[PDB]
Amino acid sequence: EAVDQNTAIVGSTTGSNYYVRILSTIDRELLKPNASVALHKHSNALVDVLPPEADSSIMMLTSDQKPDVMYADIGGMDIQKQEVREAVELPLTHFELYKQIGIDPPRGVLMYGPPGCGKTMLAKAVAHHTTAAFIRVVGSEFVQKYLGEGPRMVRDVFRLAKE
Amino acid sequence: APPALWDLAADKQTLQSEQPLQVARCTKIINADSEDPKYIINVKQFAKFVVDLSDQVAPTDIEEGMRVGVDRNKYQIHIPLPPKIDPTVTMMQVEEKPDVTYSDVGGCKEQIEKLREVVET
Amino acid sequence: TKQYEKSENDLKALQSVGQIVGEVLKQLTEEKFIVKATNGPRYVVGCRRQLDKSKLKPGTRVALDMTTLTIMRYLPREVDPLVYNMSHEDPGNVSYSEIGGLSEQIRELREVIELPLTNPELFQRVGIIPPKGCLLYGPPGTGKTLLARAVASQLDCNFLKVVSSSIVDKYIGESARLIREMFNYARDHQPCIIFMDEIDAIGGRRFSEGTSADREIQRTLMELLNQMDGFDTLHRVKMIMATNRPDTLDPALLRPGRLDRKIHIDLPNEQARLDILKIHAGPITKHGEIDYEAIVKLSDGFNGADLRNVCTEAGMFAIRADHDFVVQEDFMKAVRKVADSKKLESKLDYKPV
Amino acid sequence: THELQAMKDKIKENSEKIKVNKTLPYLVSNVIELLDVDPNDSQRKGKCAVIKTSTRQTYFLPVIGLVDAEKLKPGDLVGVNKDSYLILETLPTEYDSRVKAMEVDERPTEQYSDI
Repeated sequence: EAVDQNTAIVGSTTGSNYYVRILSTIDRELLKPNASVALHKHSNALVDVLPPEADSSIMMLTSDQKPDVMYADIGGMDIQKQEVREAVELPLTHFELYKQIGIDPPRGVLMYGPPGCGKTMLAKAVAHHTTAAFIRVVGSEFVQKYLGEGPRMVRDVFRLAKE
Repeated sequence: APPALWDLAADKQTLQSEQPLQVARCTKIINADSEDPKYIINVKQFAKFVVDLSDQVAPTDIEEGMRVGVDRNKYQIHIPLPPKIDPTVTMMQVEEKPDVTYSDVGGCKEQIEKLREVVET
Repeated sequence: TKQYEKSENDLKALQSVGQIVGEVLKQLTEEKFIVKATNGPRYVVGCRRQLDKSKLKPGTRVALDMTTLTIMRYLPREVDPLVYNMSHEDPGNVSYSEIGGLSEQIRELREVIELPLTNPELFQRVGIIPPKGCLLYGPPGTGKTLLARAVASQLDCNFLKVVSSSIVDKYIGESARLIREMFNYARDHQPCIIFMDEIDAIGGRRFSEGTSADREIQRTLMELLNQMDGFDTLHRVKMIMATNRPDTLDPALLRPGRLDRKIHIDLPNEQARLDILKIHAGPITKHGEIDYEAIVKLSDGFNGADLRNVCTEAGMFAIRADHDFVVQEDFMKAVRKVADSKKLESKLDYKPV
Repeated sequence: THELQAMKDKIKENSEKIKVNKTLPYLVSNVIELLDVDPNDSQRKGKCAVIKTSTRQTYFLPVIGLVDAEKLKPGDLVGVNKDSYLILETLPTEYDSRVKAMEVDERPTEQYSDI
């Protein structure tokens, strides 16, 4: 956080928060509440943040290989697809239709019930429907030997989602 | 404090004696021995250290699984430390001071007699 | 003569301090690269002029300088334990088909495991996929390990052996990346084969929720599935797991996919007892005129080593008789006695389906 | 033909320079043997093996120097001096403490005749 002028506190990659005098050039726009900023070796000086961002390790996508499953199986109903059509592509990118009716669409999707499998079929099937960046990580993927890197990884994962 | 005056005033000889043994960090366990001079030792820093021992300690006093001192510069063995153990668990285990003498018995003879000769006798 | 001074000049090269390895992430610009050491700190540092374009990479392990932290030369990897998994060997071919049973189970992993390497075209032309996993449980008899074990090195000199002792690791066990490391070097061998033995320990069930040790068991399972769920070699690699009873698999591993094939063992038959006999003869020999049917018939439903023990137990009675061979009358004595003693210990052969 | 004894003195004199480098084999480094050649970019050829350190850091050093690659398959326990990262000798045997030897028993005071 930015505590006052000419100086601010920055957590080190090792996890220890450092209180450092900021550089006199840019004190404001690239500061941001939470960001990854480069520091000097000995002095840990605040100079420049990321663009943002360089993102993080691991990877994304990989679901574009094709083919998986065609959505035409439920195409005969049209009672099921109408609720799906409103819950998939319109929540993806649409703007003026929301503020009008005033309903705020939720981001929540929770899948329970296996067996059977389901799931990833409709995942790569959405890849046929629409094209977007898919972040795929196991729940244990961010478990490491230190607890200082953990909060940064899940932050770097969710900060590219809003970006 | 008057008891704390001379108590705190003893740091002049302390800092003189603080320079030796200052490097004893940390307690380290050894592993095996291929030859007499050199032994492999492991420390709580997770880093294992092969080293020889100083001329002040005989090699025969180093046994497998013995925590010994160290000189962080030279890594050599300094002084052995007998306790390897244990974190906590002692304070409830250790019992001291007496109470409840033999005069509190309620008249049982043969019972308390044959269990007295198993330990006290 | 002068080769000693050459080694002395090599000691002058030994005076150079070793650099520190690291994992790159990405790049902000050509002058700013983001590297992360194995210890976990990240460093944005400059680079020197001697490197090449192959240094950049999409997050490949590199070494960092001890001062500028610049990358000199990238080392691919390092592994201490790998060599201990390189040395596993099993015979057959013949010694696999000599186990005497079950006859169709020898005909199973023959074409399932060994065949994909010699004739991969047979599966891809017809369009049928080979199984990516199998499960061998027991012990209704023997052969849970051997059935998959002999075909393991029969595919090629390629094999990688996994012991359940390496999964538990230590407090805050880092073997999560070692399960990735062990499978990473399992892909160094092609086509790869994966074993898992005695999963009734490391296969901890989440039915009744226990201490977090059951959770880290699932995390080690996540490291198993992830790399085998690729995005990488999948149909080419054959994974094998083994258990005492398959109630520990949970609905995930009980399902096919991860654990596909389930195979048990049955008992031999008459006149087939003479078949499995010939391969159990081996080193132990006996009198010229004999009939082995009395030997093996008295022991029914026994391990192949148990019958092998009966042959040695009858052979260790020979040294008490100070003769090389023994008549079959004293044989049946030592055969029947020891065999009936094993049957009282045969309890708990009932296994859940 | 007598020049062999002349060079034998300078190798023992330089082996004494190895002695001060052999005291002491200060730390344990897990060994991984590797053989790779790097084209430049004149030609630099040599055998270099990636080394570990039990401190959880990993380093990179040329093949030892002294004891050659004849021993062994990638090991551990070897001694190496401070930050110089040179391994003088490959030291056995395995590890660790009570794991190596569970219990040391010479012989019991009783014999099989006691039953």
